Amino acid sequence: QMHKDGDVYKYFSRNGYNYTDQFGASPTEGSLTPFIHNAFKADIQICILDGEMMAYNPNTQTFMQKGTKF
DNA sequence: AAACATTCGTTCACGTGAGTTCCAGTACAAGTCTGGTC
Repeated sequence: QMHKDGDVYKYFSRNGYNYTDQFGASPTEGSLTPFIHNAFKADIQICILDGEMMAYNPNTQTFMQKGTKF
């Protein structure tokens, strides 16, 4: 689950553990935020979202199911 | 005028429906143990 306020991002797991270190707390750093920051529309500054985090292979353009690996 | 049959209000036993308490079956939620990898 992702919390967004302006340029500030925060991520939480199923049981409540912080994961912002991995996914980035600002567009300058991270593994997802620098690329998803510009996806949001002009009028949206505060947001809470819930979803799944997955691994994507661009070569085959396919989701790699995280059975137990990668 | 006397004897026998019938009828009536009473009595007991037995059966059936509704209320109450107790326990078993069911459901759901949380806890505990386990598995696999990166």
